[PDB]
Amino acid sequence: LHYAIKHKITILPLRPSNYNFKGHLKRFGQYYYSYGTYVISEQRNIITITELPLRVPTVAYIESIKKSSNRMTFIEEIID
DNA sequence: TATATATATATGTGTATATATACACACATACATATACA
Repeated sequence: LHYAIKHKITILPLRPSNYNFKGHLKRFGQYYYSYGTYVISEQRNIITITELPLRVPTVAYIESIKKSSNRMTFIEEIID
């Protein structure tokens, strides 16, 4: 690590903090992405969202999904 | 001109809340302006 400080290279990893976060993180190319968790059931046409991505407010997400009429043509009722 | 309304203001010490602007940038939503056509 002293050699790496002298010559500006990396040895030890440095990952993002997933503490208190129940989705999952993936490194694609030059950036990380954060993923939330759904749960599907075709017997009732229900998807159950159980996790949002990092630092996403809940009511802002729900009001953002209601303004896209491209998505409103496929869903009927949304309950928190 | 008279007897009679019903709404209206201001004082101190209290109880509750509202709203405009700057600054950067990744991201989302709305056309619309053409360009092959058709």
